[PDB]
Amino acid sequence: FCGSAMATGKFLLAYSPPGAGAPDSRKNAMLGTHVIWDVGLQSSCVLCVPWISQTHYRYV
Amino acid sequence: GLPTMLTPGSTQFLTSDDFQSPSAMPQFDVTPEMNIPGQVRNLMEIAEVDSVVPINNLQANLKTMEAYRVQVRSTDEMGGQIFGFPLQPGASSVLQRTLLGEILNYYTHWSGSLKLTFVFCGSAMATGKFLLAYSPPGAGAPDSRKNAMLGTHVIWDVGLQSSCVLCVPWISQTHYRYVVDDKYTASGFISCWYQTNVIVPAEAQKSCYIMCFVSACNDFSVRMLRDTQFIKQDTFYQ
Amino acid sequence: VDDKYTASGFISCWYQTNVIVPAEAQKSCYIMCFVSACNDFSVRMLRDTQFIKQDTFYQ
Amino acid sequence: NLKTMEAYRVQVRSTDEMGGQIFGFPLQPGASSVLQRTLLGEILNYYTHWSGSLKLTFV
Amino acid sequence: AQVSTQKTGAHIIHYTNINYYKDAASNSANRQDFTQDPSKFTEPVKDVMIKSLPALN
Amino acid sequence: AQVSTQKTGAHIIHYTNINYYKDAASNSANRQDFTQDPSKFTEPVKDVMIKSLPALN
Amino acid sequence: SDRVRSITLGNSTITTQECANVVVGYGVWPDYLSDEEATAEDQPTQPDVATCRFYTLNSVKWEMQSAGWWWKFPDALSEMGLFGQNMQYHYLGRSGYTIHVQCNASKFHQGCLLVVCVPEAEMGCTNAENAPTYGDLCGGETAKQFEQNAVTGETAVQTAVCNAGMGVGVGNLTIYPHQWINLRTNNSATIVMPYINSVPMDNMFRHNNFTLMIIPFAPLDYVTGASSYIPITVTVAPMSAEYNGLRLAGHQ
Amino acid sequence: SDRVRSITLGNSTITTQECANVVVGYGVWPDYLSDEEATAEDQPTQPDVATCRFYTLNSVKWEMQSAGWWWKFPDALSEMGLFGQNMQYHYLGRSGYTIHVQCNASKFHQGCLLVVCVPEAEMGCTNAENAPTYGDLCGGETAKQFEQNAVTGETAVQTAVCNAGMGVGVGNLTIYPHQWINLRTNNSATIVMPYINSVPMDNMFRHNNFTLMIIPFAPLDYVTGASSYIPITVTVAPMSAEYNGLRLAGHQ
Amino acid sequence: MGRVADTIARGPSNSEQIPALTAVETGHTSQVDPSDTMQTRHVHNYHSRSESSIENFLCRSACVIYIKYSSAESNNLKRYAEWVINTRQVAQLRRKMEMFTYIRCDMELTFVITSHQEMSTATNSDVPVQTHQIMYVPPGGPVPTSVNDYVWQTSTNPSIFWTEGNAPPRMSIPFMSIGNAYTMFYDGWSNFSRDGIYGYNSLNNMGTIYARHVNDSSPGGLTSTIRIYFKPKHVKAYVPRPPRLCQYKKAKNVNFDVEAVTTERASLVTT
Ligand SMILES: CCCOc1ccc2cc(S(=O)(=O)Nc3ccc(C(=O)O)cc3)ccc2c1
Ligand SMILES: CCCOc1ccc2cc(S(=O)(=O)Nc3ccc(C(=O)O)cc3)ccc2c1
Repeated sequence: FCGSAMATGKFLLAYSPPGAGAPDSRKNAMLGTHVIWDVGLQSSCVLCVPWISQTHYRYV
Repeated sequence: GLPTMLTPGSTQFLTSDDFQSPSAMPQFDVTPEMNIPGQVRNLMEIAEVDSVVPINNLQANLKTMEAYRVQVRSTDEMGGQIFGFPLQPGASSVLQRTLLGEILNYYTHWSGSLKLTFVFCGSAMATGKFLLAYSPPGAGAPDSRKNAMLGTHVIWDVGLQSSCVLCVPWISQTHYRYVVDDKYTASGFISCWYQTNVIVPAEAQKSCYIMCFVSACNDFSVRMLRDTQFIKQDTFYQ
Repeated sequence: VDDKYTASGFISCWYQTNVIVPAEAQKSCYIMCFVSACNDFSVRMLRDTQFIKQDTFYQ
Repeated sequence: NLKTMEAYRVQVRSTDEMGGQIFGFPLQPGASSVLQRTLLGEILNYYTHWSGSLKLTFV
Repeated sequence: AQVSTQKTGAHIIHYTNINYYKDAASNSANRQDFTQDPSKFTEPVKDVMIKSLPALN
Repeated sequence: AQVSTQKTGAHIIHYTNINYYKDAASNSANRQDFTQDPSKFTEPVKDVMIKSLPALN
Repeated sequence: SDRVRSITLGNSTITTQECANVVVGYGVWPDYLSDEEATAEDQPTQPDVATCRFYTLNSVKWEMQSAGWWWKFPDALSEMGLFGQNMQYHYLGRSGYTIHVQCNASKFHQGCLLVVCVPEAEMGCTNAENAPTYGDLCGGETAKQFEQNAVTGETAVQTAVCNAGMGVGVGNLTIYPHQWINLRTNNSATIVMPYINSVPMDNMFRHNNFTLMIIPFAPLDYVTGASSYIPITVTVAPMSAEYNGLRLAGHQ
Repeated sequence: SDRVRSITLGNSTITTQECANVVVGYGVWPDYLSDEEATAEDQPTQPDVATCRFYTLNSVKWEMQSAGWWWKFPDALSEMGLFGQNMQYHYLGRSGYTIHVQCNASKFHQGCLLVVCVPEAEMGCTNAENAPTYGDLCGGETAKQFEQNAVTGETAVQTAVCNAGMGVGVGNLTIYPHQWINLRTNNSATIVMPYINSVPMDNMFRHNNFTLMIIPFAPLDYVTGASSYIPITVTVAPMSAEYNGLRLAGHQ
Repeated sequence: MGRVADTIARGPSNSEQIPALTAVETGHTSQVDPSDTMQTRHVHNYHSRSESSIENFLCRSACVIYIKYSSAESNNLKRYAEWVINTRQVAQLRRKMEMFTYIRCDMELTFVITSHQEMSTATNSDVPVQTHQIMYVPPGGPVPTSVNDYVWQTSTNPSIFWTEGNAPPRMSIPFMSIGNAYTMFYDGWSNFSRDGIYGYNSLNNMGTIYARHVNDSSPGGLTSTIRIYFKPKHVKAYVPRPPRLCQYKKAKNVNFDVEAVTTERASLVTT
């Protein structure tokens, strides 16, 4: 977050594994993997998106 | 004398008390005991014995032997539901005048699993398969065979062994249920469907019968004695 | 119960300084108060409460 | 303020003077209008006696 | 027979009770159990808050 | 049970009491305590006054 | 610092950088039912991570004249993921929860909320001859709202914060597991509710174990020229969810 | 943190959440007079908690053109509680003090104060033939005020911060026990003065052991639309107060 | 014992310890004593919380109903009376139990049975001492429809027979909920549909008391009134609730009328 230090927010960072399309609501986005980011002194938050794949590799 | 003080209930006659009282035949010599076969010590020795269940208790069948048998046949389709009744072994029309159900109507509470045995009374050349189902409540009775097999079920295969038990497990929020029908204490539904069909030779009958039995399991108990509603009088018998 | 022999004192709150606040923040604020017993607190002699009453049985 | 949420909050502000008294009430946690319908005060009105210290938290 | 201390002051003092019934619902009420645990209402917090320290560091 | 002497003469003589209650206010009154100390009313003086001597020397 | 926390449940995680501890309601942390307290004799399904994981509910707008909001549980999660699916197919369920409320603001805004989970929050009715209907007790993922003053109706819930919708002092909802969100201190509340009932398991549509109420005790206030939309978001994860009495879907 | 402190004396307690330590003047903490330094042969009364306890004085308004304030001791506590009563009835007294100054502001306000306790702060006079009178040295619980520029009079104190009312550099009042209150840092000063005199005890009306002076070195300043009333409150507790030479009340 | 904490002696302080300051945004409430905010002496304190136990609070007999019946049937009271068992028709006893969500307890039921002479055109009364029956009928038992019917044979139904001029009769009742505690508040419905009865009355099903004169009617008329008293015993209570603020309306609902939090004051500052 590159706002002011008087600005604060909360965001839902989501990853959805495939086979049901992209989430079209915040409701459907939180059924997937997610990190709720809280903006504070720590200016950054990591959404680690896990491998979760049928195959051991994927094509580039 | 010794200082004493009387406390509430000093002269009451409570009918569920046990107190000592002087005998009116002091020093009476009772007859010796002998062993009489079949000593009962508990009413759960009567409730755990099978009893034929009237699952076909329609208006015409009440005073006849039709009550205790449900026809099953060789259908030209799959065949639908054969019977179904709300489980409640003390308040259901089906189950409440059996041995289990009349020992239940002297009590207000019950708990534990019960077992419905079924017997095919066709020919030995007749064979079938049936889906015996129990559905826990909160979604109504199953209206398809699909919905009946989402519940607890035993698929019965008719063979040399003529009977199959659907044991219906306790599965209850409360530790006890009321003998009376109460919507909080709702106990589920029982049903029977054709899984295959009754298939039989030409020279053997297309229709057969099925009976049902009911008894308590070994985890079953009852609590809180009360008068039964099944016996009554308007004046003293003479 | 209030009894003049058993009089228990007075509570008050005063400004010691002032509420000082920027231009872009509100000049008025609120204060709440909470109350609870300490670990040396006890009560004696059960009685009916005067805060609940009825004129006929509820049905 | 009785049937509203104003009951539980006392305004405090940026004054142009020192500012006077904000509130005050006679202590008596079972007979005071202020304190007798709180948890402490309604457990007190089932009893005729009380003793010990109590603690008023402010926020 | 059960012999137990009476409620007595401050700065003989026992009584005798015999139960006369086969049920424990018939027994006189237990009035002398004074166990407490106020901490599950008064301090129901995951991290132990030490009084002398800041609540929120 | 408490076994204690009865009031008896001059020139069997015990009774038995069992308390039946959980309070000591429920107990029968203590009538057999005969302790005395009249000296705090009868002789309440800082200096001990000996009977045979002058009161005021 | 004590202000930073993460809670990870399933494939969800929440972060806070202002929080006022975590309240564990009655000092009891969620767990599965034991064999000595059981009474349902069939094997329980325990879906673990698939049902235990944060579910964000619909947000509510905090206004200066707002009087509060409530959501009943388990009926706010009845359409949420596989938690709501396992409610459909099972007669019994049994779950604890961690309830996490989010409401950030600037340092030029002020207000105070009570966040409280009330076990068995049976509610009154506007008409004294009638019971409140389901549509007025529950909104699902959407909150039902308290009103500042008394309301009228026939099957409407009597809403009026002073009575808390239950006929009791609203200031006395502090013996129930609770935290406050005061905008000058913290931006989040966390309560961890154990399973609390007098039966070991119960049906999840016919009964509401507790109700989360969020009630402004100090109104929202800010100087005009600052943000005028401030949401309150409630994100709640089941914990130790298990179900018995498998049958066909429905609840009628 | 080092910013939070409490001081408990008697039945009073003060809390701070911004403070810049505590100055113990000359590294000596208040104590009762010893038997080897005594000279008054009667038993001393030591009222303990009844006299040793914070007494809040009248507050002064900090303005942008304020030049400072002073209170002389023990004559600012001469009507305060039983401390002031034991001054009435006793020829001698002897006490140390903890002096605590409070002056909070927002983070959009600026200013700096010197808070200094000056032993034996004998003051000059406008007319060079005359002594300043008691009414101009002392206001009791009310402060006397310094002026920005030179004043005139006959028995008036010469007030002009530059001379500090004593004919010395005002910037050199830093070898005396002192703290600063800078509004962007701390909102409180604390000085603990021992008893300092060249006699072991002395009369409490005829002599002033020290004077607390509060002098703006950076004027109060803020943008119009912010709080314009900012008080300075001085709350001061006696410590180890004891008195000798009991007789009838008065001082003449 | 139930003895309370002693006060601990404390001197002057000046430290970075801050017992007074706290955040109430935590659910935690402060643990401060007087020994944290001022001097204090040591007080050895012998006061007890003995009578503030829940087994002393709830363990006093409270009237829950009275019901009347008449030999003559003078004023529409029939020759027997009935009462569906509940604890919610009386304000005082109800409020005490509703400070808890779940209670398991045994009860002790005491009956105070009185009779009075009625106006009649009868002349010459010398009516024998009345005997009365109090019959408890568990759920789903047969019920009286008259004073003479077969149900008063009490073959399995618990029953008391008591004659006037004697000590009030009492019987213990054990804990007997289907659940593992009685439920004072139920936020559910009796149907999975979410219809039907809502509230605690869904789970109420505690049988019915019936009471009659056992004696045949005499030429005048007597009305007897029986007052029923319940005393909790052996109590464990769970989940504290606020005491009621509002007066009750109904014995099967919590419906309430909106009422004031507290009583008036003239201003913020009162003496
Ligand atoms: C004659 C026609 C009927 O008149 C009345 C008049 C006033 C009534 C008041 C009440 S109450 O206060 O809600 N409950 C009581 C409970 C127990 C007792 C007792 O006596 O133990 C007393 C009152 C109930 C019924 C009442 C019938
Ligand atoms: C006045 C002329 C006579 O009227 C009647 C009317 C109704 C009767 C009903 C019955 S019964 O129900 O078969 N048995 C009972 C047994 C015991 C009790 C009791 O009271 O304990 C009650 C009834 C017997 C005789 C009856 C005479």
